Amino acid sequence: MRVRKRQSRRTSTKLKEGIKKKASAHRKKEKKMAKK
Amino acid sequence: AHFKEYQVIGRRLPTESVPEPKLFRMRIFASNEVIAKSRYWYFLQKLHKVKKASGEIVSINQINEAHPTKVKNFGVWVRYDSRSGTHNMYKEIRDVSRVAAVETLYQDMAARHRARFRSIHILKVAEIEKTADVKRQYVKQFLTKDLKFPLPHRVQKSTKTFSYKRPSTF
Amino acid sequence: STDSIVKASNWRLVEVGRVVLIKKGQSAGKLAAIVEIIDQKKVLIDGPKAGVPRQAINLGQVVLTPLTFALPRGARTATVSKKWAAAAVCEKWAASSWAKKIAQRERRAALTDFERFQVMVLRKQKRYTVKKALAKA
Amino acid sequence: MKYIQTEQQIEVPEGVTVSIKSRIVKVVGPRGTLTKNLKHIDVTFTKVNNQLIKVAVHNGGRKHVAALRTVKSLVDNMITGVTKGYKYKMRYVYAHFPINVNIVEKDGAKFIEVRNFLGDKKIRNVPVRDGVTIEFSTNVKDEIVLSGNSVEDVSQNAADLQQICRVRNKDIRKFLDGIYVSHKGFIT
Amino acid sequence: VEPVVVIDGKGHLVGRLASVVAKQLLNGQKIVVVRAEELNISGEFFRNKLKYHDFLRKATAFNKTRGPFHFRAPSRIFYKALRGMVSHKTARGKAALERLKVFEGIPPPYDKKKRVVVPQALRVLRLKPGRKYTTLGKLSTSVGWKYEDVVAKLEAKRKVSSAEYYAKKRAFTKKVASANATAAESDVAKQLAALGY
Amino acid sequence: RSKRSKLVTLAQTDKKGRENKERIFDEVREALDTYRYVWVLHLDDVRTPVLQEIRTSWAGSKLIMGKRKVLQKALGEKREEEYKENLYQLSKLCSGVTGLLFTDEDVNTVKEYFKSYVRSDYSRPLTFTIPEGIVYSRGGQIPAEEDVPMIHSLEPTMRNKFEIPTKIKAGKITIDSPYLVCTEGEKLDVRQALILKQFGIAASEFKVKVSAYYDNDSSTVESTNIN
RNA sequence: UUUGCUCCACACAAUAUAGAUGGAUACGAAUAAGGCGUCCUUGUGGCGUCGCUGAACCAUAGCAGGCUAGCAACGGUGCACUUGGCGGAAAGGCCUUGGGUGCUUGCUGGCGAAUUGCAAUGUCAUUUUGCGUGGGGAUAAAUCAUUUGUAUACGACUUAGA
RNA sequence: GCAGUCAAGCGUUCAUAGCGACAUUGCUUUUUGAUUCUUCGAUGUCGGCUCUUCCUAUCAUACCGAAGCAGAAUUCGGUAAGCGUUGGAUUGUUCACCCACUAAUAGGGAUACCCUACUGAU
RNA sequence: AGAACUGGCGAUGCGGGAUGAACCGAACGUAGAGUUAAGGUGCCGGAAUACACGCUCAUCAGACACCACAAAAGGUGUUAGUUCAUCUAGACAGCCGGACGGUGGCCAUGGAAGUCGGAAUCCGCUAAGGAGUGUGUAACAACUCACCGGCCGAAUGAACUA
RNA sequence: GGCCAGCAUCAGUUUUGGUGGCAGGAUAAAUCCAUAGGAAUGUAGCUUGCCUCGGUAAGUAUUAUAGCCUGUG
Repeated sequence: MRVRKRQSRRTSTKLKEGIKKKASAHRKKEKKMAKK
Repeated sequence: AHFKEYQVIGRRLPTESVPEPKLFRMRIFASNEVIAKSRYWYFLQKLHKVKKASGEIVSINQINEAHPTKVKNFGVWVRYDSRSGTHNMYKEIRDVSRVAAVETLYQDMAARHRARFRSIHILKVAEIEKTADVKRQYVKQFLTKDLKFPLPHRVQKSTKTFSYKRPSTF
Repeated sequence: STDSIVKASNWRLVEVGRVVLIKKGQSAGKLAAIVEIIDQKKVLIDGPKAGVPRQAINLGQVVLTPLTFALPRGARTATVSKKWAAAAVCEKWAASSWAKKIAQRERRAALTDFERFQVMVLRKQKRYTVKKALAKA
Repeated sequence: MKYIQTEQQIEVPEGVTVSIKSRIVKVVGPRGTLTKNLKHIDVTFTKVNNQLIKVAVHNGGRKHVAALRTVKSLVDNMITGVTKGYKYKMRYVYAHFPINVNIVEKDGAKFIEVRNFLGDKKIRNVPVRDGVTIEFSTNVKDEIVLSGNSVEDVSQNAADLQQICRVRNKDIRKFLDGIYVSHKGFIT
Repeated sequence: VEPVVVIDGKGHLVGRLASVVAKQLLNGQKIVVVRAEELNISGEFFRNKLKYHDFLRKATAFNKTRGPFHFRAPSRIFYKALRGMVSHKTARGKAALERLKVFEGIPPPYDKKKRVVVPQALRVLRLKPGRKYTTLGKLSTSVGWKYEDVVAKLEAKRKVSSAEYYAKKRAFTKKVASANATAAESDVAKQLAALGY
Repeated sequence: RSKRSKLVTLAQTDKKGRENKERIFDEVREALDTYRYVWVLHLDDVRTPVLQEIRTSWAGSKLIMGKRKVLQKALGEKREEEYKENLYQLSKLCSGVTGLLFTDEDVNTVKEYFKSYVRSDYSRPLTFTIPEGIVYSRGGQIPAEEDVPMIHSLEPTMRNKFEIPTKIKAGKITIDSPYLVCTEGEKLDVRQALILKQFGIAASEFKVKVSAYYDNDSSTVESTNIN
């Protein structure tokens, strides 16, 4: 048939090392909420 | 690594008006003496409020098992802290010595629950001398008498790259 | 012609008293016998008459044979050497072709080049004889 | 969990023979001959004597074992095809429009022709397979009889025609007509 | 060790054959491959067909006459998944693949010649039993190799002529083996028996 | 995973447990010492109102039923263990479904009463058929005027498991050809038993049989082998 | 347009190797199965035997392989001839008859090796081409220009003309 | 949206220190289709064509399942992107919304001789 | 974005991260030999298709921490478990039978009898049998399991976790 | 007495093999030898049901016509 698009696992940089850089900040938020 | 068994006995402190706190021992599994000592303090802190500065070793003894030749169907109780919170276990093994048994067990937990050695407390390891106290099947099926089974389809391994024979198993 | 002829599937199945050959370690091509299975992959062995000490092993470091004799599980080394002497397995191994091949490669490697020269000239002497055995009959 | 081995048994009467090279099986007996290929499923057989035979698996998983009982179910059906042979039966029913039913042998193909489905002009052929025979029914009105030794062949052929006479674009709650099976039994 | 090596691609695995073939090339053993339509791949037919279609849809957006060639035939598949393993863009690559000659069936002169295999790539060894695979001849036939019924026929001709050869060779080696057996139990033979021959 | 999901209900009924098993195991031995005789009655196919009838008939006697090995629990199988002496021999012979009777009036009235007591139940006997016409509640055993047609819902079942040819016109059910349902002098197929159930034909004779008896003061086994 | 073009051998020259330096040594088919010898009821037959790597098989001694002597056996092998086969998938090779022709390390003898000075790849093969060799073999197209026009941006494609 | 109920579970241990899964109840502009012509600061520059390809989450065309399907046609849903989706009326303005056809008239995205690409040629 | 300590950058090369403003390692003369770091050893690519225990088979499998992550949950795919339960005084699957009365229980109705429906919902015998889960008649009727016993004999079920 | 090389012995750095002597731990545990007891995935022997006349199934049987385990030395 017309077998559909395959989405990558390439480098494609946003996600990866910069977003859960912020999610390390989310672990900071976890510490901030654990006080309550 | 290639594990070993270790006796470790520790003594809280020589102190005045409490000389010789009573004693504290453990049966400990490790590759060398140091990891045994560290696991010993790690579990010994958990039992009561003492520290390495408020702790001291009496002595240790390496433990060579008594009967290497003897097959011994072991059964072992374990607690561990997974990705999620903690829980307990009982398992059943047919191996030779405590050291080879637990060496297989740690690999098995490493496979089946991603168990790294840090988060896994050996509660107890034991021998099951009689039958009729084994519960599992993946040990039980090796124990009937006149037991035989084949090894079909041996994957040979040549060192050479080419060969001229279009090979056969057996 | 009213019966079925289904095959044997003749397989060197492992059992107590089965006999094997080790291919790496220090034992290094010595015979050995089986006292007790543990698992699919791990067994427990000894031949003292071949020389190897008692141990556990994984089956990848060993290979079986067709040979087999009678023996009970949990045995001790005096007992298995006794049964081994009863079965006379070493002479039977020597009778077999496998051990002859193994000694053949061993001698073929341990040759001296002068002995190999003798091998050359003897084969030259042989081929004329046999090639006249052919082409006449 | 690697059940170290598992086994089922195939018990067989005297007069029939069987024969198996590597996985290639044949059954010869009273009614005649059958044959099948089992090279795809990686199991092992062994005979004890002359009425009974043990399939077996060594060091197998759940799927690798679940092959086994299905093989037993295959082989008993194979044997019983040679001892009894199998018999199915259909009825070619209608409310207003009598179906025509016909065997035709063109090129030795032994096709099955049918006409007059709710007045439709189309001819619908259903072929006939090897080792399966067809009989228009004696002394039972609006009935057809099947006979053979291969359950899979006869059942596949029975399924083909009842798919080919399948109604579409319409309500089966009101419309009824269609060929189905009375039962599935042996010859004997 | 030889000048030339002649591989039968039967019961074999594409990646694991491509790998050793590449290294033996770039070390300089001229290689020919044959019977590539008897080749095999892990994974089932539908998996491999979808892997092929996802390649199939990829061409240049604007002009396909320059874009990627979706070669169909099996020898060319094996060559594709080998030139991915070597540096074809360089000259060492091109002077590797001027040592590789890939065919279907066994055309001459190689049919009279010694076919070999590679044990560390075989299906039966390097896979577990109870597991699927795909025949490359069937896959190429399913994506537009229009030739499969023909190599079948020529394989038949080669098979029958080789069996007729094998009869002769079996009879002759029976004769010489009987002769050498009669040559046995003679001291000229017993010395060789002492010295391992 | 990949299990056969055991189907669950929300019925107000509850399961039996082991309390009933221990209860009957106690009550058997309770009947043992108080009553004099212990009779064994071999009976496999029994009816609920019939058992109600025979229960209310003999209040002087006590009839009890239960699992075989639970009765062996109560009485004790071996001579080495049993409630009282000379019962282990009777423990062996009881093979099938058996109901235990405890009498204290007479040994002969018990054995003769049930040989006198005979009823008509299903075979599970003569032959029967249907005509090749309209079918009825009896199916031609009675006149067709007073015979009412079978209900049309169960006609597919007659086609399915009784295998009978049938086709439903307006509300009267009909067939094209007759069928002898069974023959005489042979134990019946399940289809034959079930069709005589559906017709309602208890053509088979029924006698509850006795195989042995006991008596305490004699303390001996009475072997009464009759059907 | 001076006698150019080819194929048989051969003396010399050059031009370089994606890299020779004992042998690319033939069944097929499965692998939870098979090869080989053999037997007969020819079989999905039996009996025996083998595998666990070709660490094999075949070949192999002479000055980089000489000159000679015999002994025994009818063989092996090269070279050019010769006979009849086979093979089209990219056959371009594999058989076989006949003799001729050598060598034989199958066994035993005699002669010579030096001096490259302790080793220095110590040059042995094979691609292509050329000029000379003396012996056979055959002695044409195309393009342009011109003309047509089924074609036509210019080229081209198609035609015709002794 | 807000506020409860129901409450699988969680909490050095936990109802009740407290959260919380899914449903349910609260009117939120009118219980008998009577209507009400409610477009209430659209503050941005694109708008409208020539015209190519791609995505499907399909509007018809395929094949199918279930639906009170007696039929015709319709209501939904599934695989489906192979092929197709119009002529007019109205504003600088895309905002706004009709007539009729057809099987339907689905939604979206993407100076110029110079070297490149494309169409063609020795 | 509001504040404060420390570190990396900016001036700063190099090995790895396939490539990089921020990651790991490590700071520089020119050179030779050696050994390692972080990362890796199917091939591109120097280095093992090393050994060993398990798991997984994806109609887009997955292949690295922070350098494209989602849970809640759903899943008759597979594995290891915990806790409850039953069991040769017979576990579960499967076959057969039993599965009774006042009872067709109460009004409801034109008809409603175990099931169009609301209230209730019990007791005798019982091994067991509810004022009765579904099948379905306008009503009834008939059938099945849930509840029990037989014939076969070894383990098996439920919930939860990862 | 310029250029390129080789051989031996020694020096520095470094790599890789085989072999020898020693101390330790439970003065290794083990194996092995003697020794008491026990049980079975029950050995001989005995007993039973058939039955191809041994071959199963139980029941016995603790070394016997095999042996094993624990404990001590």
